[PDB]
Amino acid sequence: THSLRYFRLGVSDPIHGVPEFISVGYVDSHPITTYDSVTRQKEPRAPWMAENLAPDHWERYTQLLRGWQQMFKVELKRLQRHYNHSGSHTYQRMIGCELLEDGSTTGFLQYAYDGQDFLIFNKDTLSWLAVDNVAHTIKQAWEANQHELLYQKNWLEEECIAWLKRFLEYGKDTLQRTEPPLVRVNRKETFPGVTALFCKAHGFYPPEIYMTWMKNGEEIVQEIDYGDILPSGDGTYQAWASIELDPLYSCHVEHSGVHMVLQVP
Amino acid sequence: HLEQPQISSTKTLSKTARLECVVSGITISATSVYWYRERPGEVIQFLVSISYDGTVRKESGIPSGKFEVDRIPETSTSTLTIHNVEKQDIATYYCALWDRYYKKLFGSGTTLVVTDKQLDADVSPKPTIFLPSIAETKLQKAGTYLCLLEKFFPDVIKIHWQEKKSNTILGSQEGNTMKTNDTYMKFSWLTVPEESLDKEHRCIVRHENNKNGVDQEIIFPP
Amino acid sequence: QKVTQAQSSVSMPVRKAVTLNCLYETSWWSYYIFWYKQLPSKEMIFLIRQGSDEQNAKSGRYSVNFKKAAKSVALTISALQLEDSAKYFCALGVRAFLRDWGIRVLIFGKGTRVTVEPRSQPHTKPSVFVMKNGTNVACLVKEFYPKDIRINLVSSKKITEFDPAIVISPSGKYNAVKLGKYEDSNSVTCSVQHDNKTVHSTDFE
Amino acid sequence: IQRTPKIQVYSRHPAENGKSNFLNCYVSGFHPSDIEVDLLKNGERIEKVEHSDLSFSKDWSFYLLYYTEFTPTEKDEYACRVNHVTLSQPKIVKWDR
Ligand SMILES: *[C@@H](C)/C=N/c1c(NC[C@H](O)[C@H](O)[C@H](O)CO)[nH]c(=O)[nH]c1=O
Ligand SMILES: *[C@@H]1O[C@H](CO)[C@@H](O)[C@H](O)[C@H]1NC(C)=O
Repeated sequence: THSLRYFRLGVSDPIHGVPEFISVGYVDSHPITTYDSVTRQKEPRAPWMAENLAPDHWERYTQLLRGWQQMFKVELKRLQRHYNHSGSHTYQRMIGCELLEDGSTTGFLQYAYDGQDFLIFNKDTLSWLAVDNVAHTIKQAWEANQHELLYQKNWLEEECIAWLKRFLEYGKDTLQRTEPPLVRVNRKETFPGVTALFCKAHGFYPPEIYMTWMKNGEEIVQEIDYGDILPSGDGTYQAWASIELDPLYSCHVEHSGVHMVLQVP
Repeated sequence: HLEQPQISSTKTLSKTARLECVVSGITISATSVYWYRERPGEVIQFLVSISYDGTVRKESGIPSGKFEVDRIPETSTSTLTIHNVEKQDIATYYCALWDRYYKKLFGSGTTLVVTDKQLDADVSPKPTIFLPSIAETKLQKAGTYLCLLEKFFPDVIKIHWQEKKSNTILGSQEGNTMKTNDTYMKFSWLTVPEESLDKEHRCIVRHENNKNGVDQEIIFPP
Repeated sequence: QKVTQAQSSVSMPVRKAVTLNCLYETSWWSYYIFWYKQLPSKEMIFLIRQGSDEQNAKSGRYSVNFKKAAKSVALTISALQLEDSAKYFCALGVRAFLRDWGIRVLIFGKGTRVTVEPRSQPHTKPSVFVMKNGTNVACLVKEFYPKDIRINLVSSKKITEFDPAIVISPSGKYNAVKLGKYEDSNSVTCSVQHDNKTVHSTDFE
Repeated sequence: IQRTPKIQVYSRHPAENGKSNFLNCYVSGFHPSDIEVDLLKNGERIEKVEHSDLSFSKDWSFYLLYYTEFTPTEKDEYACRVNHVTLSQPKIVKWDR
């Protein structure tokens, strides 16, 4: 599964963590586009993103982002006018697509206020979803301009799928599974005395990985504890799975279409 | 597609019993079959799974040598064998398989019945014809034919209301399986309008202890 | 790995909306949530699938409000129907990327029973009909609103009387049929109590 | 509504005394974006610490990663000081070998 998502941040008043408007785009997990209120220009985030794209594309979306930054300040003042909130708050936006490996189309557009679902868009009905009485007023304000809502629906359907398919071809270092994991079992202890089998796997890409423990020929149901798929820092990922030992235990790994088996030594 | 031919399987206390599950489209040799148990007033729990290569897998809380799974390539069907059956095994068993390529398909279901002693009486469903009165067929211009079934113990029954041409009609209506002495009895009816008032409707009943092995057929004149 | 369903029985009218709150406790990073409809005829049917990293799924009338941090998978029905009267199941599955080798096991829940009652419809006059075969005699009632009916049959000598099971008719009202074993064959009369009016078997005859 | 950060201290490669590695202090699930992160070495904060850009997540929260080349030893103890709006006391998470 492949995805293209564009985020927008809107902080009311800045502190040591400047600026007010930040807009960063993503392709699955890697950043591609960079925009901030300090330097009002669209900057690349990936080495393959800087190439394959003309300077006219970077300049076109810069003026578009400069306009969206001005619109975000208006939406911030309007939110401060409707709500009783005054000071420093956050206004978020998220537009994206999820092109499935089979060919299924899924489009989405969302607006947020202080990390909470403010307004959710429904393309099939061409109307916004209000969270409360305060959200209902902005819902009616945006629902008026029919052609504006139709553009959002049209963009998510044909333009967004075409934009994501163009970026996937531009980035060969995304499609590659040329990074197999290093599954190694280690005996760990926190307090005396405790025993656990840590099936630690590192240096894998894509982040999509499956791990499980099997006692002889049966999976340990409602007992296996799982870690987090964490970024190593060198474009690779790490993950683990632990199980409480008692007086055959086998670790099963699924990555890059390869089923890895590890018996306890 | 998955389908379980057996609707109910009545087995004697502490005896071996086999449960059928036939596949459609994809072959058993390429896929993996999963087995589930739906206990009364409880959660649907996993039992045993046979992999495409041939290896068997189980769930925590199953003893070594109680359940057996086999998939014959010639017949293309999965069969579960339950050894030393107890009162705790009375549940609706379902067979599963993964659909193309996200969802998980499930069978029709087979309810298991456990008894102390063997059935020493005819547990075949006795059919009774019921024709409506002249007042209902003339004034309302729609007839209502009822079917009465009795003298059956497995209680797992399926009622179908068709015509001369085998097709399930909408509007079939049934009550509840009533318990009498040691056996069971259930009733069902069908209300047909003036359009199909001339057509001869046929009622088919599915049960384990049906005559000659094949499904039971009940005929109603128009 | 466990799936909890607090709602045991939910009664809702036709055309309205019904939300079924389901709670789950798991540890995997990538997983799936499956919703099933088990018909009273033991028919298990797939409705919708919800991925861990996926946006709130919508499959026609069915839509799931996914709460990742709260671990809630509430399923909401857009418009209620007659065929909706069935047991609902909440399942938990893994997200693997290989062949379906015997390990992808679904963790189910307690279940939620849904009994859809008929919508706001006007009162209809009940029509009483009779039918018999030897010892067993049956009485049929069609098109009446609401469910409140005190159906009775007068007999000279009764052996056993069976309780009447009420079923919803597709016309937009209720339908009830009562029966029992009687010694008499040519003498059977019925009296009903619906909408403060009494209708006899001789009224239509 | 407010959100507390989930701090995770680990290494890029498996732990081995002698060979150079990278110290990682991964923070996630926090709201708002304003945060102060300093990588600690036996109590004293490291002057030069490289860090990733303020990354966005689907659940409206944010996540960051701090990396610096370090030589692991059995005597030296490592950690990272995190300061957020939700944290009334600046939470210090100790790194385990
Ligand atoms: C350069 C390609 C950056 N684009 C960008 C976008 N782009 C998506 C779309 O054109 C935009 O959201 C429209 O307003 C939708 O009506 N979105 C964003 O949030 N940030 C960006 O940097
Ligand atoms: C009465 O029922 C018997 C079966 O019990 C059937 O043989 C007979 O034809 C029925 N008669 C009528 C008139 O329904």
